[PDB]
This record gives sequence, C-alpha cells and structure tokens, in this order.
Amino acid sequence: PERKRVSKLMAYILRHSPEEFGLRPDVEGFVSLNELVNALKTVYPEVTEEFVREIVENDPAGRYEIRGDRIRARYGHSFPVSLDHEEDTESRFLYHGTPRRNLPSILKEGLKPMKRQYVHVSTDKIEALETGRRHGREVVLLVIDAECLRKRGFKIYKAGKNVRIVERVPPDCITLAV
Ligand SMILES: *O[C@H]1O[C@H](COP(=O)(O)OP(=O)(O)OC[C@H]2O[C@@H](c3c[nH]c4c(N)ncnc34)[C@H](O)[C@@H]2O)[C@@H](O)[C@H]1O
Repeated sequence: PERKRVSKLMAYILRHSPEEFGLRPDVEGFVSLNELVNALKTVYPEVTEEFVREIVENDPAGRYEIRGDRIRARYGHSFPVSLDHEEDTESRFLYHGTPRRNLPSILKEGLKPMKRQYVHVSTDKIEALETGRRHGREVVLLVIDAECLRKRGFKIYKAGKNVRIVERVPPDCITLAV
C-alpha cells in the first residue's frame, strides 16, 4: 500500500519532473539522496531515508540505483540523461507488449520512444505483456530480432534485470505480433 505510493512518486520525480520539487539531476541522472527524501516528505511526511533504501533494495524490476549518497532511476526518463549501462550482446530475441490498437501505426513507423528518451523492451515475455497491460486490456506481444537492430547501428543496453533500452526499433526488425 504505502510502499507502492512512495515508489510511484519516486519514479515521477526521478524520471519526469524533478524541477517541480526544486531538484537538479546531474548529467547521469543522479540526485542527492537527502534531497529526494525532503522532496518526498512534502507529500508523505512520515517517509525516511531507511524507508527509501528499503524500496530500492527490494525493487523487483531494478528501477533504482544508489551510488553511495546519490540515487537515480535506471530507465524511463523523459529528460536527457547520460547512462552507463552495459551492452546486451547475447540476446537474440527481445519482446515488447503494447495495446493492439497501436499495431497499425507501429507496423509503418516501428517502435518510437514517444514521450521518453529511449524505446523500452524486455528479455522476458511475461514482463513485456504486463507492461503493455498498463495501457489497456487487449495487448499484443511483439517479437524483435536483436541482431537486426545491431546490424543497423542500434545498440541494446541492459538498463534493468530484464528491461532493455534502445534508440528505436524499425518495423523490419519486428518479426512477429501475437
Ligand atoms: O517502467 C515502465 O516504463 C517503461 C516504458 O513503458 P512502455 O509501455 O514501453 O512505454 P510508454 O512510454 O509508457 O508508452 C508508450 C507507448 O507507445 C507505444 C508506441 C511505440 N511506438 C509507437 C508508434 N510508432 N505509434 C504508436 N504507438 C507507439 C508503445 O508500445 C507504448 O505502449 C517500461 O520499462 C515500463 O515497464
């Protein structure tokens, strides 16, 4: 209950609107941990640094990263950020879940970042489908040839446990839609 509310607000601050709370993330997307706790307290005042450190440690998707006294979101940003994730050179197939209503536009334009900086995909079929279900009920599973992306210059990076980021996904690299 309360853990999900604080995590949703953390993602809003660290991915989209930090300046709304007086925060200035560095080029790599990090903000001061102390600054984040004080920002969160203006909405939920009974939050501590230990409560936030428990969220980061127990995050099932690996959303957040703490380097000492700093904290950032690892992906999902809507403002420019210089990330240092490792490249995914092993995956052959990647997956992306999206409402079926988006398929005609995707089959002509490919996957675009839209309001975010990068296109997000997954190595896990269940995670991709759950991600698509956020936007609507009827969801299709897209299968993406990873080597198709690499041969066209689009490197894939390991942003989370199963989450992967890439600049875009041309339609020719989408092999299947189920
Ligand atoms: O942690 C969460 O955030 C990550 C991003 O989630 P996604 O659902 O992948 O993206 P999001 O920005 O919220 O939604 C964008 C939406 O737009 C669709 C899309 C992509 N490309 C096109 C084109 N060309 N035309 C029309 N629509 C689109 C995407 O499929 C998506 O539904 C992720 O890690 C998630 O867990």
